[PDB]
Amino acid sequence: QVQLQESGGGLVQPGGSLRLSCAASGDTLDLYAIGWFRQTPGEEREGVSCISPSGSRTNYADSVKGRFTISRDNAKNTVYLQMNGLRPEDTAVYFCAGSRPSAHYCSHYPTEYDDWGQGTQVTV
Amino acid sequence: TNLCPFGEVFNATRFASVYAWNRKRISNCVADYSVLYNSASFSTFKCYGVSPTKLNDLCFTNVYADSFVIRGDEVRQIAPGQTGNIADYNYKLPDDFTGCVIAWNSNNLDSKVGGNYNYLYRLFRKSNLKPFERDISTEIYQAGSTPCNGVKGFNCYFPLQSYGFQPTYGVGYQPYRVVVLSFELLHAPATVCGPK
Ligand SMILES: *[C@@H]1O[C@H](CO[C@H]2O[C@H](CO)[C@@H](O)[C@H](O)[C@@H]2O)[C@@H](O[C@@H]2O[C@H](CO)[C@@H](O)[C@H](O)[C@H]2NC(C)=O)[C@H](O)[C@H]1NC(C)=O
Repeated sequence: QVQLQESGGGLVQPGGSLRLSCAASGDTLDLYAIGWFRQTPGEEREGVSCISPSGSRTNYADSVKGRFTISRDNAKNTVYLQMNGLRPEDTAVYFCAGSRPSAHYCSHYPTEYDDWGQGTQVTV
Repeated sequence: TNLCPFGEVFNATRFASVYAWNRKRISNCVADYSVLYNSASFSTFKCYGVSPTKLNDLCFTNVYADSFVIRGDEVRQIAPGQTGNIADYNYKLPDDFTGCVIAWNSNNLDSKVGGNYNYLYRLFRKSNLKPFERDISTEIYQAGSTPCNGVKGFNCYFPLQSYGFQPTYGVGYQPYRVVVLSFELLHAPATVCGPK
C-alpha cells in the first residue's frame, strides 16, 4: 500500500487552469491504478478520472470530459490531473486514491480504491 | 501441455456463498497468470509476497483457487490481518499469506431485480475462523443465556443471513465474485508451471 499526497490546489478565476499532483510514498506506483475524486461540503465523493496501472486506459466522468487530462509518471511515482476551462461548479476538495486492479482496469467507484490522500482545495 | 482449467473457476455459471466457499485444486497443467493480469477484467488483483507478472516464472506442486461472492465493500476483508464479519466468520487469510486475491463486480450475474436471496454469509459464530477454515454448519446460534433447543426464538438466531443482492446505485452493495489463489510447495515434483 502507498501513501498519497495531493498538491497543486488553490484559487482560480473561472476559465483558468490547474495541474494537481498525486505523489506516492512507500511502494512504487507500478501496480497501482490512481483515481481522482472530488467532494463538495456535505456531499459524497464523485469519481472524476482514473488511469489503469498500465496507463493504457484512462476514464473520465462526463462532467469533466474534454477539459481534464490524467497522466502517470512511474519514474517519479506521481499522477497528474490537468484541469482546463475551470467553472465554479468544479470547486471542491480533490482527492486521489489508489488500488491494485488488473493491468488495464480503472474505475470511478470509491469503494474499489484502498488508499486515499488527504485532499487539496480547488476554488474557482 | 494441458492448460490449467482457469475458465472453469473464473467463468463458472454458479459461485459459492462465502460461508461455503469453494476450493478447487489445480495441478498437472500449464498456468498463464499474466494473461489474467494483463486485462481490464478485475477491479482487485492483489498479490502478496510476489508480483502478478512474475508468477509465470514459477512452478508449484499445486495451486488452490478459492471462490465465492461477497459485497464489493467487503472485498477489503479478503486480505491478511483484516477483521469484520467476512474475515472473522466466513473466509480468513493468514497473516503470512502469499498468493493473490482477484475480484470483479458480478451485478449482472448475481443480482436479481427482487433480490437474490441464494447468497448467504455467516453473521454469528462462537469464535473467529482460523486461516483457511470453513464452517458450513446451520445450528441455531445461542446469543443469550437461554439454550435454543435447535429452534430460533428469543436470543436464538439462524446463523446465516442472506445478501439479497439487487441492482443498487452504489457498487459497494453489489455482488463481487472473488478468486483467491494460493501456491503450494511440497517435497514432490512441480506440476503447475507458467508457459516455458
Ligand atoms: C471467461 O470468459 C470470457 C468470455 O468468453 C467468451 O468468449 C469465449 C472465447 O474465448 C467463448 O468461448 C465464451 O463462451 C464467451 O462467449 C473470456 O474472455 C474472452 O477471452 C477471449 C480469448 O479466450 C478474448 O478473445 C475475448 O476478448 C475475451 N472477452 C472478454 C469480454 O473478456 C475469458 O478469457 C474467460 N476467462 C478465463 C479465465 O478463461
